Parts: sequence; structure tokens; C-alpha cells
Amino acid sequence: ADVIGRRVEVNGEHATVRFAGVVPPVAGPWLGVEWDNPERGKHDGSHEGTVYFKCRHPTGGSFIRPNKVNFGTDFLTAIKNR
Repeated sequence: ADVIGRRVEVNGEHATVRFAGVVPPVAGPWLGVEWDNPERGKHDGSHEGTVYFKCRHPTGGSFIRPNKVNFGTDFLTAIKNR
């Protein structure tokens, strides 16, 4: 529940999480995202009628597996790595 509202970076593009749960028909864990660029998206958020999360674009939202999402580091670690 606390994961909602956090920004992540996938494929170099920034996105925001809006739903964390099961997204049928494909079982398994899933984390909905909202790509800033709607050109990369595919749907508004719903799928097969089940409305999981809404967005401000008819084609700006997808689902990514947990391991395929990077939340990022903080300031000190970033400065150290740079």
C-alpha cells in the first residue's frame, strides 16, 4: 500500500506506481506504472474490464514485474557512485 505514489525508472524513463497486486489473466505479482511519455504506454490502466487504476491519458499505463522496477538510491550513495 505504501509503494503507491513512488517514482521509479525503467528503460531510462520515469514512471509512477499506481497499483500493486494481481492483474489477471496473467497470474503472478504485478506493479502498474504510468509512463510520462504516453507514446510508450498501451492502455489507460484497466484490462478486460477490471479497472485497477486510472490515468490522465487513454494510452499511458502498463504492468511491470517487481524485479523489473528500480526505485533508485538516495543523495549520499549517488554522490559516492558519481
